[PDB]
Amino acid sequence: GTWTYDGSVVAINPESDQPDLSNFMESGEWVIKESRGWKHSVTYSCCPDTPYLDITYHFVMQRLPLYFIVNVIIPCLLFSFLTGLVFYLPTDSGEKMTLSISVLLSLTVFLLVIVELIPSTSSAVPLIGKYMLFTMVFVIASIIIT
Amino acid sequence: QESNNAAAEWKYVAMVMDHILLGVFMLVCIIGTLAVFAGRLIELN
Amino acid sequence: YFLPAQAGGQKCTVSINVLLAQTVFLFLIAQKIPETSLSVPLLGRFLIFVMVVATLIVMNCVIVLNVSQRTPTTHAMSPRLRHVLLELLPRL
Amino acid sequence: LPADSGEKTSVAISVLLAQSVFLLLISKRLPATSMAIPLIGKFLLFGMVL
Amino acid sequence: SLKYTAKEITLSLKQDAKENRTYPVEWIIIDPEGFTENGEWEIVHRPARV
Amino acid sequence: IVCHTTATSPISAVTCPPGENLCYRKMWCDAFCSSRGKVVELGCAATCPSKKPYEEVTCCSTDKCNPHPKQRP
Ligand SMILES: *[C@@H]1O[C@H](CO)[C@@H](O[C@@H]2O[C@H](CO)[C@@H](O[C@@H]3O[C@H](CO[C@H]4O[C@H](CO[C@H]5O[C@H](CO)[C@@H](O)[C@H](O)[C@@H]5O)[C@@H](O)[C@H](O[C@H]5O[C@H](CO)[C@@H](O)[C@H](O)[C@@H]5O)[C@@H]4O)[C@@H](O)[C@H](O[C@H]4O[C@H](CO)[C@@H](O)[C@H](O)[C@@H]4O)[C@@H]3O)[C@H](O)[C@H]2NC(C)=O)[C@H](O)[C@H]1NC(C)=O
Repeated sequence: GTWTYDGSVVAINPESDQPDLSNFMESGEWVIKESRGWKHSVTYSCCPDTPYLDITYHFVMQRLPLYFIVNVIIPCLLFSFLTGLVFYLPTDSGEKMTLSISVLLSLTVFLLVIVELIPSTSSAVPLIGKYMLFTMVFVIASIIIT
Repeated sequence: QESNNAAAEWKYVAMVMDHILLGVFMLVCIIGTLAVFAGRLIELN
Repeated sequence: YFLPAQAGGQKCTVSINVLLAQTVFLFLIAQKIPETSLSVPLLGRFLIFVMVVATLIVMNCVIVLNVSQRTPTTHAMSPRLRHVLLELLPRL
Repeated sequence: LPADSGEKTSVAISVLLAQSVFLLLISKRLPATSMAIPLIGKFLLFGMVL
Repeated sequence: SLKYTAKEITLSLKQDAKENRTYPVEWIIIDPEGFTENGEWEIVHRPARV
Repeated sequence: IVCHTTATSPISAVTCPPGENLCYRKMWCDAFCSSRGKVVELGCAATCPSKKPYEEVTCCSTDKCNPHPKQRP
């Protein structure tokens, strides 16, 4: 919007209902599902005759999940799978504790990489963060029961 | 031999616990994996 | 597979710690690969294949230890599997 | 954990390694001031001592 | 102000008015509707002083 | 009923569409309350509108009962 000019002095109108994407370079991470432009006029209790104008353009972007699926979800699933195997591994082998503890170590080393990728926005827990917490608690319980 | 049988009792108990826990933990793993991603994959499709 | 499935053997130790090493490499590799999602790098495909194979080897080591550590006080040996493993396989 | 398992030191030393990893992670997120030890830093130090 | 000092310019907080009575605006102004709250920090107080 | 509306520019008195009768005025502050005062919304509705914690809402059935604060009823 115009910073200083108000709608009684300068009026802005959208050239088209949607942003021009005809030159848009395709992103390797996001797909723009939808875009639209809206003109908003707002009137304030000081001044009935001086509406203030803005145009808001918004893009609905959906992430391409392949990178996180391959580099994050798959190794977490693999570590989760191995956690159950300790209960089939006999006690007389002595490998139970080494197995579970090394799975925990690998999971913690992987958390060291995951915490920097997960957004630090503390409004809500990410789904991948909940999955990580599940995997961690699962390993801890497996070790205790072992 | 009596003491060895008494120890083998505990060892068999531990083996049965292991065999139960293996299935329990695999079921918990698969259910936990489903419970997070299933909803969002349904919404995606 | 050449480590004895016997007391003092370290089959699972080796397999799990090699998997941990591969996870450290995954940390190292993830610093170099770009974050785009259009395709999976050849190095990334090899890394994931290696990790999957390593987990399969861990499972096989666990299975072999579970077989070797059995005792007559706990398991009744199946005669079919006995004949297959001890006679049919050498005859194959 | 029974002594006959031969794994008692392994658990403790691996937990010490994990605490070292967490100390590596956290220490990169805060300025190296000398006014006080951060609460999580106090917890890490106490846990490593134990 | 670095170019002008208290002899040259007198700073003061903005005065507003309500019910024909003026009051000084002794706080940081924040939009209750359009302020996107930060992801990690909640503003508890926001005074202003001359 | 006839109510003031902010849908038109400028605010004008418009007869409610059938099925809506109540006039209402909604006012809330924004970043420009430093000089411009509260935002104003005027319209007609079938029921008294909901209010956010920071939004003042008033509802009345009479004609022209929702003037702009700078305009008399
Ligand atoms: C992603 O997020 C973005 C925000 O970041 C979000 O964007 C919102 O999108 C929705 C729709 O998807 C928008 O809702 C629409 O807003 C329109 C705003 O119009 C203004 O002007 C109207 C009068 O102008 C008319 O005539 C002129 C010229 O004649 C023309 O240029 C205009 O386009 C329009 O035709 C006015 O009526 C309207 O009213 C607003 O304010 C008054 C008083 O202030 C109040 O009474 C209203 O309730 C409203 O707040 C506004 O001033 C609006 O026209 C449009 O109306 C349609 O729907 C309503 C009911 O749904 C019907 O009555 C009407 O006939 C239309 O069909 C609709 O309300 C919203 O404004 C966007 N917000 C922002 C901030 O951009 C995206 O949706 C999100 N997308 C996702 C999640 O996918």
